[PDB]
Amino acid sequence: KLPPGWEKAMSRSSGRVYYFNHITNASQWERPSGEPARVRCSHLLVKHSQSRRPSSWRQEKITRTKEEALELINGYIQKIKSGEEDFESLASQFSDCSSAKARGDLGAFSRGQMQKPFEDASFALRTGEMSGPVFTDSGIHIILRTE
Ligand SMILES: Cc1noc(C)c1CO
Repeated sequence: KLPPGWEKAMSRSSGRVYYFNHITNASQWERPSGEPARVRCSHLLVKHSQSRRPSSWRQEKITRTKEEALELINGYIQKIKSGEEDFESLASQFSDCSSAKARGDLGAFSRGQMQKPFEDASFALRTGEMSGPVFTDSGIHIILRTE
């Protein structure tokens, strides 16, 4: 009925239908319409104390909980979607990845090279589309597919 990984859902506050992708954790009101060898993505990573390496250029010892990191991620998603902030601006300032200095850009990549939840979300995103929170051993990501 719908593109890969989409399902209908119902808003608990408005009762209106919306669409949720269980691979990207994206959600949207409008019905989704609709794979390449390679995709190009940017990301904003928020690490937590159970990240594989709980350190980054922002903090020598990263101590925030997983729950706290998800709250930060959710707040960045809100500001990106409202247009108060740009994805790139937030990634440059607050991503716990070395790619922050490149506005979050990771370049292009194939299947097999990235951690699996990140890879699957990246390839299920359409060009220009942004993920919801994506969980990996590194932490929690917001992913933007650019190509
Ligand atoms: C937008 C934006 N994203 O990253 C940087 C750096 C800028 C400019 O303020």
